[PDB]
Amino acid sequence: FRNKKQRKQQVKLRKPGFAVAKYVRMSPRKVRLVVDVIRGKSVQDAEDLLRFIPRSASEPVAKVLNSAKANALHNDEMLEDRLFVKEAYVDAGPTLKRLIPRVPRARGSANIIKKRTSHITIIVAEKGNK
Amino acid sequence: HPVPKKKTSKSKRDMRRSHHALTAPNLTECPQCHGKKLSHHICPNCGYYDGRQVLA
Amino acid sequence: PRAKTGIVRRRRHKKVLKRAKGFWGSRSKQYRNAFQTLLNAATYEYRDRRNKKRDFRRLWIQRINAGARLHGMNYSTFINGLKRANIDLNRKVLADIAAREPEAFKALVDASRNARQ
Amino acid sequence: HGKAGRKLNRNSSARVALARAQATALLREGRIQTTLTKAKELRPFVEQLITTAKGGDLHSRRLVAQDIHDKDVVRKVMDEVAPKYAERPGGYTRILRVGTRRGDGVTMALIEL
RNA sequence: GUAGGGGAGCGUUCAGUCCGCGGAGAAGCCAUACCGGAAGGAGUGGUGGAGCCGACUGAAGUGCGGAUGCCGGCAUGAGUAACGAUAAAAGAAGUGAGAAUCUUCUUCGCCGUAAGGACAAGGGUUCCUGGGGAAGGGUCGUCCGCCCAGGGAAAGUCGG
RNA sequence: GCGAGAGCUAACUUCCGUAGCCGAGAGGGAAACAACCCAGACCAUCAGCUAAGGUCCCUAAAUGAUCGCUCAGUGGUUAA
RNA sequence: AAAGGUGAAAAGAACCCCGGGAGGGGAGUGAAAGAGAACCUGAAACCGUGGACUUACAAGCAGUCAUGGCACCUUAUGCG
Ligand SMILES: [Mg+2]
Ligand SMILES: [Mg+2]
Ligand SMILES: [Mg+2]
Ligand SMILES: [Mg+2]
Ligand SMILES: [Mg+2]
Ligand SMILES: [Mg+2]
Ligand SMILES: [Mg+2]
Ligand SMILES: [Mg+2]
Ligand SMILES: [Mg+2]
Ligand SMILES: [Mg+2]
Ligand SMILES: [Mg+2]
Ligand SMILES: [Mg+2]
Ligand SMILES: [Mg+2]
Repeated sequence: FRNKKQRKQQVKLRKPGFAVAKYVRMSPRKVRLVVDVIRGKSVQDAEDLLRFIPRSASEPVAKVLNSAKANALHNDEMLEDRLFVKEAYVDAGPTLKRLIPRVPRARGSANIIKKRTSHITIIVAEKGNK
Repeated sequence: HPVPKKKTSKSKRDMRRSHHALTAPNLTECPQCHGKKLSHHICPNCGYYDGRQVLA
Repeated sequence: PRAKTGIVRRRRHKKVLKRAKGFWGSRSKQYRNAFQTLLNAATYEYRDRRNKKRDFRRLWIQRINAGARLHGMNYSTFINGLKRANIDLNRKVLADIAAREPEAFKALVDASRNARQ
Repeated sequence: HGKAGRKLNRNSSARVALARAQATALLREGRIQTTLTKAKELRPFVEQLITTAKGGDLHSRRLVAQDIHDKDVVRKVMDEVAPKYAERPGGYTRILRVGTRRGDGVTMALIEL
């Protein structure tokens, strides 16, 4: 152990099976719907479902799923035939603004806003339960 | 006129959203190009539906 | 020189907030509604604190005349005959003597009988 | 309780000029792909039209000449296409569903001769 | 025990002293079942990375739930209502990481005292070429009146 | 509540007297209920006695004892 | 009008992986990348993911008291 910064510098902090889509312009509430079916089953199925799921959010959710498998297979030296989504989840976003509607309490009322809210991330592990 | 009275709570609201749960496609692997296709349509991969159809 | 409100309000608030636990929804989370829940919470605290004693009174009695009746007397009759005997200043919590230890409570009954006729 | 034989999507004049145009094209190309329902509409309208064409008289041909406005298209259906189906009890058109679409999320399909 | 009066005090910024603590880590933030009659105050554990408790005295922009209070942020209404004229569109072909929407062909419907054409005022490179795909475009986007760069505008007689 | 006026010897009325409560009063009773009945809460107690009120079951406490009444659900709506 | 902060120092991330991209995962530099250019801390509202105990005859200012079940034992086996 030693102390705080000792631990800090003897250890570099890995992130196995992890990858994240930041800032995809889309509403996370939507994206959760796509994601919820993926979560828990084998990354193969995940690729299939995602190929065939009619939501447009399905698109960048698949794009990420592979990167996180791709990270798992290369950086973590894992086994793609043991691979499954350990976890996935979506939130956040610096919800977009140009602030072009300068608002004098009137005449445009309230409209717009375009959430950047995506932040899609997925995490892969090996089953090994068998 | 007719506006809502209070905000709705997180609890009752998600209770409303109880039903929006997505149905994931029930898939099947294609007998020909061995990739997963969708029932009563063409396998997007080979193009085969009973013998062969689209050119992909 | 000025003193900004910094970390003073926040502290107090955090304390109030922490007092709120299994509190349902808004109560347990945002300040004002928590605090003002805690006003009525005070009311019920102190008052029920004076109360639970009336409550347990009730319970114990409700047992005592139950056993008495199992033996053929009642709370009125039982404490009447018991206290009619300067013998028993016995009184408090005697319920569990009826509940746990039957033979004893029986003897106290018969005592209450000899102290009658 | 709305009950009838016909489906429309647009108005009364449209569904015509469209069913005419789609008939015209399927006979021109031999297979086209369009939204699934539009194909389901197209099927029996063009099929009956294959049958006006066979039987081969000038009358028949001038009946065809109403819906089919391209003289080349009609000559093809009449001389090439019609006769070719002969011992065919009627009804060559079949319908194959391809799959869903990107922009509008609509499932689409091929109707083929 | 309400206005109201009286008494003791808690906490916060600054200042002077006093004592000190801190890279083996300050304040701040996080949790917490301990202490105190209350305001409150410590114990340790997690964050942090350059400073800071305790004591005495003095000075205050010194204590917020309210004011349809102020700036900000984020909810509810909800994946609702809408997507800005009921002049319909259709197939093939092309390109591309991806096309209902961009390009081409062939048809279709619409204006045609216009919904065509030319000027004035006003706008200010919006024109053309080659790119580009963040935002802007009520969807999309390979596209654009958006973004980048380069080019383009010629007068003795027209208008001054 | 009492003692008067205005009023209709009406008003959860209005205006003076007069005690008490509310106001600024929590606790018990009156099903609920400012004022009414009992009683003015310094703090702790899984101890005891009582007040107004109650002691068939919702609820603690006699389904008490003795002499009547009332058969109407009077009780638990008023009069000539 | 609002609008400040990598790091001591640019050493500001060669190279590799998924992707058109955005974005991230490694490697490396660094005391630290628990500093990565949406670069000091990073509260709260607010949205999620996982877990523990729970909920589909119950009339609810969300609390309060009393007991039982269940789970957990760093101010912490007790008045928890
Ligand atoms: Mg019918
Ligand atoms: Mg019908
Ligand atoms: Mg017409
Ligand atoms: Mg919709
Ligand atoms: Mg609605
Ligand atoms: Mg509706
Ligand atoms: Mg429009
Ligand atoms: Mg049209
Ligand atoms: Mg016309
Ligand atoms: Mg767009
Ligand atoms: Mg009055
Ligand atoms: Mg009453
Ligand atoms: Mg314990």
